[PDB]
Amino acid sequence: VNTALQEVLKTALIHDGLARGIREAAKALDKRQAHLCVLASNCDEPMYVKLVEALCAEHQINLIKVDDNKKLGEWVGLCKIDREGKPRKVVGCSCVVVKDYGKESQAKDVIEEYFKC
Amino acid sequence: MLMPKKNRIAIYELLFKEGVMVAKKDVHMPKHPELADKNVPNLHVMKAMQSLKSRGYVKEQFAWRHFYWYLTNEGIQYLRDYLHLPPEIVPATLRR
Amino acid sequence: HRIRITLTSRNVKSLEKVCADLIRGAKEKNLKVKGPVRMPTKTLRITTRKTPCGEGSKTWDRFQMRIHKRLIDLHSPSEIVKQITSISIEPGVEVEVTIA
Amino acid sequence: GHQQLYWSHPRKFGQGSRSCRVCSNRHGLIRKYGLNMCRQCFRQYAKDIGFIKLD
Amino acid sequence: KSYTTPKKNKHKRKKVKLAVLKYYKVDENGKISRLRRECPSDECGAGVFMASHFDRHYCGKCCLTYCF
Ligand SMILES: [Zn+2]
Repeated sequence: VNTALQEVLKTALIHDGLARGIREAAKALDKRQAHLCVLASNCDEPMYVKLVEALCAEHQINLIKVDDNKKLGEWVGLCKIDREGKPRKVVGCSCVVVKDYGKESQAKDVIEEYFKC
Repeated sequence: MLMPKKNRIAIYELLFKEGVMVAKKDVHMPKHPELADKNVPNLHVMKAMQSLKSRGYVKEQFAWRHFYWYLTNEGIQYLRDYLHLPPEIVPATLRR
Repeated sequence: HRIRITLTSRNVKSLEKVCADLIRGAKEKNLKVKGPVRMPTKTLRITTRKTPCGEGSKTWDRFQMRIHKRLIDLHSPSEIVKQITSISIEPGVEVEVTIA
Repeated sequence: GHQQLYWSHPRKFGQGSRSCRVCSNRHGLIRKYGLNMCRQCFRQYAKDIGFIKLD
Repeated sequence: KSYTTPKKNKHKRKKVKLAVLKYYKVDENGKISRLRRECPSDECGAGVFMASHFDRHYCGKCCLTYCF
């Protein structure tokens, strides 16, 4: 499930369909364009856990969780200078939402049957 | 570089369909004739193109106003990496 | 019903030779034709200053262009005129098919 | 608001809207037949526009 | 290099933390709330939010100001 969701993130980054971030995530929530997102959990968030569970539990959004925040934005490319390898300066993410225009893939049927069952 | 993301994408796709772009060097002209489907000032187009010249993926030529950008094959690789498109489609200039 | 051909030339001897050869074509097809009319040439007047800046005696130059135009009337059907116009072309004369 | 402050001087007439078609200057333009050239660029481009000096 | 006249700056956005969460107040149960206004019109998008001034709300692009 994790590798398939990562390649969905990569293909949506290639297609420029995803809306990386949080304000534009709320924009997609208000436009009702939230189908899959990666939700942070058990992190050191002082007044953010209640609001992030509120925005994840808003309108037909997947219950996809991640262990930590700093490794979610490494795939997104928040400060990913020097594309051939690892950057010398990077800040992690909190939330990413995807709008898979190229939704159809080999593992997408497995992912939706995992979620819907 | 005060330019939107769609403007670079459309300019790069315009450079894919025709390999060399023409432009008139004047800042007092924001109604671009050669790209008329979208409103775009020519000043920011020439700023992005001199940025790409300082990158070093495309040539430079002058005919009294007329900046001619001759693209290289490694420049084709860099631009197709920027759009993240497969190299299956050849340039139309390369099509005989 | 009536047709006409207009021939504007930069040169003069090319104009005379092309018009004479088209008269010879109109006579080898043996058709009653109004002959060419020698329209006047235009004496072009451009006068500039040779000096880039201002110093000394002011010496000018007289620059002239030569343009020579003709009209020839035709009474022949138009397709033969198209066929004789599509052959014997030359770089420098933009031909016309006057219709009225 | 510099998009509407940029065209705060309209260009419709005068020598501010007209310039050379070769070297882009605003002195001594040729308005004969819409050449829109200055004198010296016309002088160095007079040989290749089909010209002989006669009188 | 420098002028004897003083210089006035330009509107630079400073280091601001926890601002957009001010548009989502933490309530008791699962009620989607809103403390400030939005566009009733559509020339500004639904994700565009109003300002909180002394007596009026200002739209991001449309500049349609409605006072109280
Ligand atoms: Zn609005």
